[PDB]
Amino acid sequence: GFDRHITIFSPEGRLYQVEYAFKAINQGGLTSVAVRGKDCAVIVTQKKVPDKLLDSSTVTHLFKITENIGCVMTGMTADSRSQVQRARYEAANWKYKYGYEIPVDMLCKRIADISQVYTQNAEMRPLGCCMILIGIDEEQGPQVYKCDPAGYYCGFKATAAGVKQTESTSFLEKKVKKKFDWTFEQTVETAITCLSTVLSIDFKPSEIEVGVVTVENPKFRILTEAEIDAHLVALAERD
Amino acid sequence: EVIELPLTNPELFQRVGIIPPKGCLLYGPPGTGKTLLARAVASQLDCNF
Amino acid sequence: MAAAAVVEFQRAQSLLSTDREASIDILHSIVKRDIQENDEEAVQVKEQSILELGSLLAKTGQAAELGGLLKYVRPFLNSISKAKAARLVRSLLDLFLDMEAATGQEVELCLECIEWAKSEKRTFLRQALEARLVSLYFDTKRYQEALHLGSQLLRELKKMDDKALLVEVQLLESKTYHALSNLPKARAALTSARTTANAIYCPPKLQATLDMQSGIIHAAEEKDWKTAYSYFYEAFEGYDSIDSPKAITSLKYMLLCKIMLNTP
Amino acid sequence: AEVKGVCTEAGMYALRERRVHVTQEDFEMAVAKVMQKDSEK
Amino acid sequence: EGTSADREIQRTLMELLNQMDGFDTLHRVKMIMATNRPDTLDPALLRPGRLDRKIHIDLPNEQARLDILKIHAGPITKHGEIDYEAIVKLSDGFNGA
Amino acid sequence: GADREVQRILLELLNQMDGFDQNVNVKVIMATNRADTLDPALLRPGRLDRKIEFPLPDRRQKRLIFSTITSKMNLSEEVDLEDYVARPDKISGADINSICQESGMLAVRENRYIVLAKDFEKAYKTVIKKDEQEHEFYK
Amino acid sequence: MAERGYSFSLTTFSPSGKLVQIEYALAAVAGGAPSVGIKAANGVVLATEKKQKSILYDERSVHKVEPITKHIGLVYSGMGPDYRVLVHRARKLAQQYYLVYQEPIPTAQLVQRVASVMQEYTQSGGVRPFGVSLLICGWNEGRPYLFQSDPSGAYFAWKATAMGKNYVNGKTFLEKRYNEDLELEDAIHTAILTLKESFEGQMTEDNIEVGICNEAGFRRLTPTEVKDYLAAIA
Amino acid sequence: AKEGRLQEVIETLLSLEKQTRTASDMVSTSRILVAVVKMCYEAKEWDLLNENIMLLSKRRSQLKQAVAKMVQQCCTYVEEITDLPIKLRLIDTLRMVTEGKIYVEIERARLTKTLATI
Repeated sequence: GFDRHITIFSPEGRLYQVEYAFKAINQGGLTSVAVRGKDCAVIVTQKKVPDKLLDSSTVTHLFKITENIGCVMTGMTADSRSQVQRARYEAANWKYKYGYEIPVDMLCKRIADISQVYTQNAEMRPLGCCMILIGIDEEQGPQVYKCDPAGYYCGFKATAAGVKQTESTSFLEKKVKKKFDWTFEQTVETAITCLSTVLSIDFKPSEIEVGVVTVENPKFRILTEAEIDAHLVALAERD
Repeated sequence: EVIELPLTNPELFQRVGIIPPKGCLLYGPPGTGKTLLARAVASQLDCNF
Repeated sequence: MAAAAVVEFQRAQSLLSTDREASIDILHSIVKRDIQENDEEAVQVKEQSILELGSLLAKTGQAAELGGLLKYVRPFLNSISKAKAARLVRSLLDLFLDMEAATGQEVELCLECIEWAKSEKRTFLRQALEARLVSLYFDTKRYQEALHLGSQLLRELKKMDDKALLVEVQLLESKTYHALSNLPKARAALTSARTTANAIYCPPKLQATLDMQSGIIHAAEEKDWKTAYSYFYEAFEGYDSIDSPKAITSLKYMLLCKIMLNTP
Repeated sequence: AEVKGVCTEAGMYALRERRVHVTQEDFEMAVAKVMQKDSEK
Repeated sequence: EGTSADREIQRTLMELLNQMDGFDTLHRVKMIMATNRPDTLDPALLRPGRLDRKIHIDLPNEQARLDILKIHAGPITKHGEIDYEAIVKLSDGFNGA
Repeated sequence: GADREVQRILLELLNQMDGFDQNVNVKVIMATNRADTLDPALLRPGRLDRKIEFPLPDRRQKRLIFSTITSKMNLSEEVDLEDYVARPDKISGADINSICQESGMLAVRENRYIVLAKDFEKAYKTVIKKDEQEHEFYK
Repeated sequence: MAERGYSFSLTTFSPSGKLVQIEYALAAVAGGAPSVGIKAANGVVLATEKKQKSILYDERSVHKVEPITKHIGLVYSGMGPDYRVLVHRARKLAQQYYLVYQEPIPTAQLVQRVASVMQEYTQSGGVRPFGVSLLICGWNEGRPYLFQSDPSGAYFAWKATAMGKNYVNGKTFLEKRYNEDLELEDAIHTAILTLKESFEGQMTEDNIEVGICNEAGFRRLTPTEVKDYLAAIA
Repeated sequence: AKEGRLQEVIETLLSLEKQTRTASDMVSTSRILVAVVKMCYEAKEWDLLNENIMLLSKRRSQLKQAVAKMVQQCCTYVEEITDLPIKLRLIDTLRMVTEGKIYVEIERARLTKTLATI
């Protein structure tokens, strides 16, 4: 309608501008995937650089939001980094005020409301990012929640990120019939496998970045090379 | 696989009883060069263009 | 017997197939076992008992037994939720009528059932039981008894929920007419049926039955065998697809029309 | 206009049956077919 | 809905469909089409029995890319030492041409 | 662009209709693919009255089609016919026809003389695809 | 800026005398998954459809019925994020006002507050109104119940209504079938039938969400409970 | 068995099937495939063998043609004596005799022919 300096209700049913955030949300070639088990919840990402005049020991796209909660971000870098800072303050405050731990879900819902207002303003745009929340609750067990910046968030059995999401979805469904039959590590292995098929890259020790959440620990940790190579070796043996 | 195989045997298709292809389309950015991709193909198939 | 509902249930399922009727039956006494006034546990064991009893039921002719059980579980089920009460009662009844049974006996159970359904106040459930009656009554040859109930019923269905039933009330009605043997009324009843029927997609069988009755009028009373054969074919097709015994009778008619035309 | 249709349909059932003259059952049946078109929105 | 030059567009299109609609069968006859942007396809082409298969461009993987660079470099003159992989890295979003 | 060259052609069709069809023995049938720009008096009765348009298929109709083609691929108890019916969302007749021809083509390449569930799902997607994340209704 | 922007509204009087943005919201409403409401007089039934579109989901996570209060409940058709937000502000207002007093909430007053928030946004610019339509469902004593609230800012009483896709067609079905005395169990049977008729993609015990207001106000049905009714009449 | 499922045969089976692949045809050569199959037969008796042949069939192990030759010979050897009623079980278990994929092949046709004779 007039997108030109305002955003209104349209017969379009969506907004050209909301679609455009959905469309370009990555300007590189990273792709991500996340799976949920009852043994773990794992997010698998990449490490890539253009040159080596750059460091890679501070470059990351996995954020530790707090001890229990972990957050991987798919979005424009400027927008991803801002949102984290805002979240960090809101969580901390929720801890102070209530005296009890902030639920993962609770954060996703709160953040969602902040997104929504910006959708009402024609004097300000919403931040462009999809936020995947992962965590280990003691109140339903581990929890995996994805947000999108429409104000939409929902919890899923597993999800994938990057521009090839639908392709990753097809593998996922096949897998998702049986996934409670995977033990700890074997979760991890399958998780590597579905990103390697889509992306069509048999990984290398410095190209991959597995993050795992572990049940019976309030740890979110990015895995050491020895463990990461042990898996990678493990799929060779079945080839 | 689409083009070449029908030329070699219709017989293999025939036992099953299935209609084989007539036409094929290549679309997209002509980053290959549109004509180049095709021309390279013509060579391989070695037929009456 | 066993010390648990779970172990006993599993063992029972195999007994009918392996040994004989008598062994599965002894285990079914979970019905007169572990009874309460709370009825949290007692309803759970009844759900299992309905299925086991059906498996048994055709061979044994335990129609009489079933009758004692049907009454007997009733105040128990009411207790936990009305919806389950409504469900166990309806479900059992369907099982019952499938088998070879006495009509008189059945009709008493359905009759008490109507009263049960008023008590809570259901025209949804009550309407359905009233339908079942028209079908039981016609066979017994209480044709007269069928006509009145059907007239009352046609008005109720029209105004209220569920649109599909209406066609059946119309189908049963023409059957009533056919036996009385006044031909125009029956021809007219079926036409009404065709009208309602066209609006939404209906199975081959429903439609096919109408066409047998259109056929009954044509061959046996207007002697236009050419036309009657055309009705019988369609009817013949509808029955074939879902598998019915009706097909053999339609097959007889399709042969007969050719003989009448005088073509071997 | 849609009355005209009722008459055109009525003829089709009778023809199909190979009858010489059209009766009340058919005429009604036609009305019925046109009445269903009116029922839908 | 012109017939300016537009009548010719209709003339040709109609012919393409007429061959398919016929009693002709492309008995051993093969068809290859090239299109720059696909959006003007007919509703009869989606069904096979004219354009069966529609294949896309695919953007090379880095291993393909290495190969392509390698076959190019090979006829022409050079020194004695070229780190092929480094160039593979800088490069993305290209086809063999 | 023009309306004259075509005019004499059009008049003649009207003349012919009028010349005959009182000792009917020849039928006239029309096909169109752009029936958004017919003539008003191409439709004036006494020249055309029935207009039959193409429809969406019924569940039962899809099945028939499927039953005929499978006979050729050679059945198995591995495959179930039913799933093929269940999977669609009731799309047009062209599409249902379209897939059945395609499934056979995949199968020969895979070198089989029987039938497998997987190729129907690949074949199913090939026709179906376009899907993207949309909807703000409840997305 | 931080106080600059558009002081007047996007919506504007037309020589039509219609309100453009308002017109669009009836469309916004239109897109909604199928909704109905039946008032069982002694009870109330509200029902809707959960569409489903990704097999990947958890639990029965977010709802589309949320309790404002222990006596009134909302369900809707229109945009989901708007719904969550709408519920939060109201929910805050309902508790604060009716804990000053110890009296329990009157129905009309909630409607008056929701409509005002909707209306202020029509009055002011920068922000756009919400594009949801609500069914305010409650129970209390012998009072009338079942009310509808528009994105327009208008309210009406009803005995029965329907929302979502093909709203006009469903309502016409509804109009004919729904008459006289009925039962709380009976009203549920009908609502499922009316929703099925609007569209069935399928119905399971997780495509349906039914809630009632009857004994002591709002009560949430178990998944098994509804399933018993599906068998009770499919 | 002594050296059948605990030494030469088994160890050699695992290393080859990795070398061969089930996702490729020939990368090894047929000679090793045939040799393993003829040796496994010699290695063990009738009761052990039937379980083993079925396992092998799980994996592709070269050409359609290569496998078919190996299965055919084994059928030929089992065709004798009391060994004949157990054979009925084996041939039925494997599908490539009550099934075709490439069935312009003479070896498959023969093995069916034999089943009819039984």
